Amino acid sequence: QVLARKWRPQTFADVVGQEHVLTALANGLSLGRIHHAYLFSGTRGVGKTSIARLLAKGLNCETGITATPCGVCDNCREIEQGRFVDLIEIDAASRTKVEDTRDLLDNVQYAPARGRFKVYLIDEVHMLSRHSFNALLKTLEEPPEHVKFLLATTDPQKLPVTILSRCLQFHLKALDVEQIRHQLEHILNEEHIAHEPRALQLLARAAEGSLRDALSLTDQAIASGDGQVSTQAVSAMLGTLDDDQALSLVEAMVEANGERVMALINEAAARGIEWEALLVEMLGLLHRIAMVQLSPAALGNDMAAIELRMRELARTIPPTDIQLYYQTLLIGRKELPYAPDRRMGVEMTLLRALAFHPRMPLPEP
Amino acid sequence: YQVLARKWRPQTFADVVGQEHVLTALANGLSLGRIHHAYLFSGTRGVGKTSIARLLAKGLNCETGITATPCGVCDNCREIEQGRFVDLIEIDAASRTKVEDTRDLLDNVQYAPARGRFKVYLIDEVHMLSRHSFNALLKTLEEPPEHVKFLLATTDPQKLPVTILSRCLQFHLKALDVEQIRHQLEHILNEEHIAHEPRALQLLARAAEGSLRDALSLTDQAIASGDGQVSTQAVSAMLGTLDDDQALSLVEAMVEANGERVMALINEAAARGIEWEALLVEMLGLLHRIAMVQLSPAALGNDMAAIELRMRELARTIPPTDIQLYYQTLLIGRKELPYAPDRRMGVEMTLLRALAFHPRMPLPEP
Amino acid sequence: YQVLARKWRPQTFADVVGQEHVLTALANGLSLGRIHHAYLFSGTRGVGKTSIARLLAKGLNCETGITATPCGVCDNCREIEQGRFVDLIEIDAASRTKVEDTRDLLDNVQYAPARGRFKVYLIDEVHMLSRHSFNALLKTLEEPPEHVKFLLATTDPQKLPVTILSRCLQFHLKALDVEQIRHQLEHILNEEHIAHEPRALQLLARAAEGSLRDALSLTDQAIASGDGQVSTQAVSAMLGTLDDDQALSLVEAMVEANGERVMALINEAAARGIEWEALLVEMLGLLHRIAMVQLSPAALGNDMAAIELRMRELARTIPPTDIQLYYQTLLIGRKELPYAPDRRMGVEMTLLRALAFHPRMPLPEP
Amino acid sequence: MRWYPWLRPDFEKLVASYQAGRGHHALLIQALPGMGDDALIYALSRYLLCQQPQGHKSCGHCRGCQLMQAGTHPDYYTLAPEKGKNTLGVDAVREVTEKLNEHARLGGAKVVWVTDAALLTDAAANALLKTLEEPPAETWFFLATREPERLLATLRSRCRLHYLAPPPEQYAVTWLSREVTMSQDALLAALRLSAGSPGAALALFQGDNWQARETLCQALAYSVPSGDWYSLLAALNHEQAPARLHWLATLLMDALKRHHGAAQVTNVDVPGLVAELANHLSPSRLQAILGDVCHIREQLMSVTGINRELLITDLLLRIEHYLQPGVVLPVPHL
Amino acid sequence: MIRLYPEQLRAQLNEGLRAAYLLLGNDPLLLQESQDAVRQVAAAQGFEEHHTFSIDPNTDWNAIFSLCQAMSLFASRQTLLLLLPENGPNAAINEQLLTLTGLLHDDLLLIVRGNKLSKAQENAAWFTALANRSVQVTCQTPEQAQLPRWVAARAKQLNLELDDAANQVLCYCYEGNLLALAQALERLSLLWPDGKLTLPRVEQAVNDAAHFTPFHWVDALLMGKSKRALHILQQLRLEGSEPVILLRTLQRELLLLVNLKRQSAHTPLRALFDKHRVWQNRRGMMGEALNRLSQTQLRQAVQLLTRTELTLKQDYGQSVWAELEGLSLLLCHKPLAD
Ligand SMILES: [Zn+2]
Ligand SMILES: [Zn+2]
Ligand SMILES: [Zn+2]
Ligand SMILES: [Zn+2]
Repeated sequence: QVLARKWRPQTFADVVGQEHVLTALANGLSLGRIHHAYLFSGTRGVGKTSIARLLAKGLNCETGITATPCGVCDNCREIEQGRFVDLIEIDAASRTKVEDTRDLLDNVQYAPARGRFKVYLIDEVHMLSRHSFNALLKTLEEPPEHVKFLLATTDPQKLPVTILSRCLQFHLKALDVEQIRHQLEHILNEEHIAHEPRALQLLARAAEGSLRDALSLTDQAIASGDGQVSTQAVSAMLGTLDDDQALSLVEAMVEANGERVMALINEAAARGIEWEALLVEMLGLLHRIAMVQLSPAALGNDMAAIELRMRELARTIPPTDIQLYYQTLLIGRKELPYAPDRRMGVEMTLLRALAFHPRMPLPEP
Repeated sequence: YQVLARKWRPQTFADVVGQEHVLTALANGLSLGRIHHAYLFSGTRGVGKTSIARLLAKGLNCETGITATPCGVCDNCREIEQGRFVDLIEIDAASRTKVEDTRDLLDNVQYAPARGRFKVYLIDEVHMLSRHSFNALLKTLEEPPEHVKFLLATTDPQKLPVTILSRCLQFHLKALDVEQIRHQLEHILNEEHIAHEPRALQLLARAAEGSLRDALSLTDQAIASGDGQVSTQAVSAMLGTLDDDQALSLVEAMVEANGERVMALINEAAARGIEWEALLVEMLGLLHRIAMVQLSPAALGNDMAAIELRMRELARTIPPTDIQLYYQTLLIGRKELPYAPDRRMGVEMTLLRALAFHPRMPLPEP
Repeated sequence: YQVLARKWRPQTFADVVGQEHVLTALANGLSLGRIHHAYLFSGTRGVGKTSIARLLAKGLNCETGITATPCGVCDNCREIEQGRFVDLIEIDAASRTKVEDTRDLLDNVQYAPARGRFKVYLIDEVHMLSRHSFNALLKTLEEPPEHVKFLLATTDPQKLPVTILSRCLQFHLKALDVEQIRHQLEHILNEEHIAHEPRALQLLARAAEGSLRDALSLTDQAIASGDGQVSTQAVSAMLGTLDDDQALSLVEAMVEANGERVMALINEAAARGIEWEALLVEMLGLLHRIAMVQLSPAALGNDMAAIELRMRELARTIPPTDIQLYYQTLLIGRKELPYAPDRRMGVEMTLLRALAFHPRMPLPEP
Repeated sequence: MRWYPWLRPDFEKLVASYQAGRGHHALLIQALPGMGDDALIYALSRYLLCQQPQGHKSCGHCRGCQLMQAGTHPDYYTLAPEKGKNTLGVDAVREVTEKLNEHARLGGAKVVWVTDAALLTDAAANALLKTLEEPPAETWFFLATREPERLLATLRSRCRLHYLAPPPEQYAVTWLSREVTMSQDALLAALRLSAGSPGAALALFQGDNWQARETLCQALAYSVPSGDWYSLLAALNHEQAPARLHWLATLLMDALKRHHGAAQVTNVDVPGLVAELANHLSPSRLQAILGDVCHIREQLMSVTGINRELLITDLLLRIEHYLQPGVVLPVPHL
Repeated sequence: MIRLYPEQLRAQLNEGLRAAYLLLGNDPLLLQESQDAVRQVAAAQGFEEHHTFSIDPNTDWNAIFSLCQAMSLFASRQTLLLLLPENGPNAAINEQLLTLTGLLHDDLLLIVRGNKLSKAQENAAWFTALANRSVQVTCQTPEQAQLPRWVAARAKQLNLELDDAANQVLCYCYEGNLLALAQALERLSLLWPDGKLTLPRVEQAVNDAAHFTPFHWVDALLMGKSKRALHILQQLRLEGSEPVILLRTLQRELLLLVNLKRQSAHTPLRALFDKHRVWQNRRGMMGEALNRLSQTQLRQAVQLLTRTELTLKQDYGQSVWAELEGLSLLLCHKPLAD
């Protein structure tokens, strides 16, 4: 078992972060209001097709049409496995389909073999070849009772208004970092697998809003490192320094050490750091600090390693200033690719925070 | 079985909203028979460019004659409103896998119309046509047959060469006003006998930006997730945008300068899955309304009444100077947002700044 | 059945608008039998280049004789006007789809006309002819048959070589004065008994850049959208307007401090569908000029006239420090604009900032 | 395509794993331009494509070695981007995926190489992944990219990232003294002006570039003490304007660093310059100039066709106004 | 080598067509007319084939030989036109020309054309070779003193009574564009069939025609009052003049002022103008400009021109005209640091 497959949500109960979009489908199934076609939008990665399945699962089930599909019946097992007679799946991105959309949409008006509905899950509907496309519109304005359409697309804009108006389309949003972090944790706790705090952070942030990938990365961390989701392993796949460099840089910067700031930048450079990644860490550090200055409990989980240093800055540097550094660096990140070289970009910035330093570098003849 | 986006899909030129002068224009020509071989419809996506193009072809081929008032029953009218018509060739120049790209479908042009009077060619966003099939359109426009007519659409009229613009009767479809969509949504909901809260409609009216198609689509989601009611608590949540009280307390937290409360509202807010960008926006507008009210106490909107006592309090107690700073801090913070290490963080930092630079009391130091 | 642009095609030299010294020259030459082998007409796309060439071809061929005053009745005149005369051979190097291209048509140049005194070749955008055929025209001009005339016309005279410029008599056509076009629009409508508001014709005269041909088609469109009338509203439905613009009356209202008026102006402006950022440009471009009239009074412009007194009043009654202050406040508000929750909101708040940080009469607080 | 000396220590452990089994079927090498990124991939594949290897290298005779010296081989697959376009296709990938799905023609190992993975289509990324998930027994892969972050996190997780680090300066300079005779002082400058890449350093000299660079420092040395910065116009106004502006920037940086007492300097070539510069220009003035030079260099590279002359004349004259007492220099935006 | 003026050609051409005709000068009209006069006389003979080959310092010896083969293997009367380089023939060219010069004979008329050759370039083997067989026609734009004289000559043959003041008016407008002065005379003849081109008449038609050179904008923009420059600028959108072409006309004269104002105490204004080779009356006007524009004004005007230059190339359609108005205003009034 790999935690990518083993955690495919089986009920809306265990889906993560799409709150409304499920409140509308759970209510839809509960009361009995199921429309001719559902259009799911959102970027690749988000539960589009996953939540699509769970819909058909709540429709075909032997315990009735409920938002709570039994996970054991003969229908559910076959739905989740991805091998159901009535849940026909068509991927519009593939060039080698057996009987292309036109032939699978030919049988539309025919009865459902096992179940109340003959559901059609089409992924990337905007990629469909034209002659089959209109075939849907013959059915959409006058579709049989036994048929249902589950549509998915990375881009709605490439779907003609003829279809976007006949469907009840739902937009699935990305997930915040912490939202993914929190789920990963929960899975690793219940699964009894060794994990660290900074790891789950690095893992979540790496998966950009997709729990799907989040887990697939978590699985390669388990294979690459020890059977332990450790910071060492995680930053081994991704490529984070795994060093206190971002912090010491901040510490130097704020004392107006230049010599050491430029020094650190150099050593840093020698280990092939991703300059933007470095700036991001610094911004994140500058942020927690300001949080600590507001409510002293803000220093988190694996950040216990810094605690002392972090807090020392909190009590010694003016918040007014802490904002100033943050700002100056943020800006730096925007102009970063404007710079002739990414490193000189980083030097441009940090030297900048050193000068526009209260009680720092001054001019002369 | 009906989602408003389809049940109210304009059938007549009268049913369309607010773009009077482009409807009037097409009314004349469909009466006087002044048909141009090429009609260019420009404007943002969401505005009825394709939609209004249909009601033209719906009066061009209609069996009742070339009409500005098509009959919704004749076989031609029904088939047009359903996307499928023998002669109405709808080409999307933004698609990558068409059966035969525009150059192929334009090869036929010289051919006769099988059912309708005209062989209409609805093309969405022609400025994205392959340079190959673009010249084909040129060659057909310079000298087009009497039976063929074009209905061009575009999101950016400037990416179209002057050689084409000069050959079409151009029409700019403006984006509808907020309270022009709001007013529409209220009316439609009033006629469907569906409950609603006015501050929910404004959010839906803003949600779609001048795109009535989208407003309806947006209103159908809201219905499905609020179980029969278009309530602020069902809507505010789709957009991930705070109820004007959630948002209003944040603003108050900030102005009283109590930090814990702010981060607490932000955490409690994260729990219900916000759209961090939005939490900034609502706060800006809220700050905006308070600024107006200090000028003309009559400024507050109608559904604002729930928070009217609080909005009004800040208004008289907080110096406009200060209110300008909070609005600036929060905006600048919006500029930053994509560069912040994390969206949720950009928002926290933008706020911790307002706190550190608070005018009446700020974060202290030794 | 009649579109103004088509209905007012000039039928004689006598009625083309304002290109006097071109017309006289041609008309005198037409009376003294002095006609050169080839004439080049230049000017921006819009002026009547091709149109004057017609009347000259029309002059050289009228069955009455060679005249500066062709009767619009004989068959030659009627056909040349409809552009279907045997001998008025018209090419347009601009397109890529001509049946038989210039080279072929120019081949038979030495063939006497089938009708009328001269065989006139009218070629539009000669600077666009392919080199293959251009040289064909070059050879013909070196030794042109006395029965042929070349009426060439171009948008870009520079692009032509001396070889050709030295073998034609160039005639440049100046674009028309705005107050020249308006007077002509005013007249056409009157003779047509078509209703119109004085502001409306200006919003059109401005629109058509220097050319009547365009003004007419713009007005034809205006009619169809205003359904019969030519009202500022239907005309402002397509062409962005200036009377509704508080651009200077907003600044006045600003430095005068009566937010009441300042907002009333903005709502007014809003009802007209303004491009919010342009308004901030007009204000920033005005405040900058008022800054200039304070260091040198020679800062009053080619159309500053109506305004003159209004600007001149500000230039003396407003401190330069304060002018800088307002220039800055609007400058900042321009940058913040696209990030505001709503573009109108930005403007409204930007002014509220000027209003909050005003030198005299700033907002009060208890 | 020339085997450099610093490529050895890395090449050692990379075969040391292909001999003991520890070999990773997917390898992503990150390295600066001209660091021999080229030669390391190729040198590694020749070891795995040998029928009768002699220990650490091949024999030269065997079918592999021969068809290898002949380039054309049934197990070597070069995945260069589509000729003409600046990206790679989802097609090329699929056709090499299934190409490996069948037995190796010479009965042994199969190898794949990418020019730069950061240049492929997003769809091309995913299309590649599934194969690394279903690894055809005893096959080998070699990714390569200057920037591994601009690569899909899910993809860079399947491969083993290996940092091809620039060799110690003393070694890089000696190696360089051989390829071109120039003062070591210059040699080091080139090296530093290449982030340590000896290959790029070397290439810095091969045009008349260096001479063009010497022209710049002479002009600068006149202007710095004189104030007439507009004299650089001749030195900068040229098609090579951006590469030159960058040069002028490194000198600016250095002077800035010296104000903070930073030991390291890129332009060791002319310490006398960075000194005087830093002497006549406050750390603020320097900041100011550094930026305009920076943003202006970019408009030259990015915007389709501005006046190289006007822009620069403007940069120049503008630099001189920053130098005048009382002027309020600029601050970054957004 | 009968050295002669453009007017003298038609008479000589009557006696007998020579071996080679070199048309050396800068006037577009003069060169063309002389060229046309030669050929018109040749095609009358039997000169069917006509050729033109342009010599560059970049052209291959292989191109020279390839050409020779073309000319030498052709059996009948033909013509060849050598287009000399913009700078003039270099050390290498003198040879390639020399090789060509040995390709002549009665049935191969050579015509060379370029600007005036330097007394040095005139000693060159190729030139001295034709020096007994050929004719040289000096096509040079008539100098300030004879521009009026040329207009009077050209006008008199068009059967025109062109008054002296009028003549000057025509000269001060279109100064140097002989093609224009000729068209103008011909147009002016249609206007007044009369023939009598008096100052009042000519003045009215010249001003009425309203063609303004983008230079008149600058010429006005040189610290001359803005009214007329703003007028000309808004009258330059009525002749169909692109913005971009205006910016590079302003730039050229603006950067020129920058360098000159910079050289005060470097060299007295006098010699500097010669050095820059544009001082052609513009001198008093250029200096009048230099005298009231401060080192700093000149600078500010350079930033504006730059923004505009980018604004026009970054949004590629941001109504630069506005800025051109604003720019024309800076060159007349003292600016601030805002
Ligand atoms: Zn079940
Ligand atoms: Zn009908
Ligand atoms: Zn007649
Ligand atoms: Zn071997």
